[PDB]
Amino acid sequence: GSMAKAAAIGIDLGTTYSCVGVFQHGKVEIIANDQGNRTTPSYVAFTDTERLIGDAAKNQVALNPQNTVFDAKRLIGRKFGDPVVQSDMKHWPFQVINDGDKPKVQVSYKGETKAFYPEEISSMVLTKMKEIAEAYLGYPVTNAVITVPAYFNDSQRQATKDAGVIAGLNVLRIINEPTAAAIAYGLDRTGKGERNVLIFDLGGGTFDVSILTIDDGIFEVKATAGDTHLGGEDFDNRLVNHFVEEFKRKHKKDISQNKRAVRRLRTACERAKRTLSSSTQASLEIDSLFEGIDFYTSITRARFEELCSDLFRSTLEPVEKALRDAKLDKAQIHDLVLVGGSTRIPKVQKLLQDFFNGRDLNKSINPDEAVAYGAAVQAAILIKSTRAAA
Ligand SMILES: Nc1ncnc2c1nc(Br)n2[C@@H]1O[C@H](CO)[C@@H](O)[C@H]1O
Ligand SMILES: [Mg+2]
Repeated sequence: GSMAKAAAIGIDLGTTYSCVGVFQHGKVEIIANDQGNRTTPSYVAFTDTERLIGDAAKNQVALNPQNTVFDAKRLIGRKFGDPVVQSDMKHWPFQVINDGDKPKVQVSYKGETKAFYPEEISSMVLTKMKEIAEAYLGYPVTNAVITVPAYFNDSQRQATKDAGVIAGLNVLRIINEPTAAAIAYGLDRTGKGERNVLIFDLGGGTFDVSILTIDDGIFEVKATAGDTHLGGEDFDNRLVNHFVEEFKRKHKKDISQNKRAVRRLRTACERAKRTLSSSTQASLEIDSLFEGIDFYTSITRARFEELCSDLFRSTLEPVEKALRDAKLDKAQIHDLVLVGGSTRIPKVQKLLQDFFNGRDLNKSINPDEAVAYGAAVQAAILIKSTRAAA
């Protein structure tokens, strides 16, 4: 009579990393890609012979900086003249050009100079997320829910839909990232009455705080606040500056002018930073870092916490601003939800918990996966077509 329907997917299309999930058998499965990664870099690289997307693109970025595109989400639905775009362009090694006051990324690809709209680069990331899901399900996927930041305007939301259509996806709905994180915890399924939820999202490059009110499963965004210049990369920069100084003291050598040595140092720092989230100390072991000198050292969690102390404390300023804008007191918040890999930092958790007088934080769903988790829950609800009984 009626053939079984393919599962719909939930995609968190992130600035730095993207994540895909599917709700099946009453639960969400976050789908690992072919390299065993549960998140995929939102990177696209172009060469004379190939277009590489995800881990393959991010792994060759060092020697191909001009033709490896990342951060397309910072350009999507914006005008070339927009002050945000103009400032961001100084930090990017790839070219951003002006086509009718719309930004386009220009690269060398398959023997030619090619320019792409931000939605086209995002469609390439969505194509990879769709293939990751089809590799797991074993059949073609058509339907998806895609998430966006709560502050995205109409043009930014329509360009995200356009990226989905280019990728061959039927976009069921564009939903806000803080709403998707709330849905992941079933915070819209608690019945009658108003609930105030604070979502604390600390990413690779930006920090966002959102206050939502939920009444009978209906979501209302009450306040948004954040810091565009606060993220995981700033903590990596503090460790980099620390070890450059340490090398200078120990071997009387300044490494800061050899890009490879700085890159190898930064790569090792980011991994030590992750180790320090579950360990009280971490080893740093780099062979022939500079002038054939082996750099074998360590860092305690206490020293790392001291190095980033001002940055961690500054996450509380947008929390207080969001609470003032929502016209609420901290005691009136019912649920605290953590989003982003940088929220695994014990000191970040301790500061926020202390601010809310020892309250529990919802962190049981991996914070780098919560948004895709909620998007997958919503995607399964949106494709239901039940006919009422008599
Ligand atoms: N366990 C973790 N402890 C500390 N930081 C982490 C962890 N896992 C992830 Br993922 N990160 C950081 O989150 C950001 C995501 O773009 C990057 O800066 C990652 O370094
Ligand atoms: Mg995110």
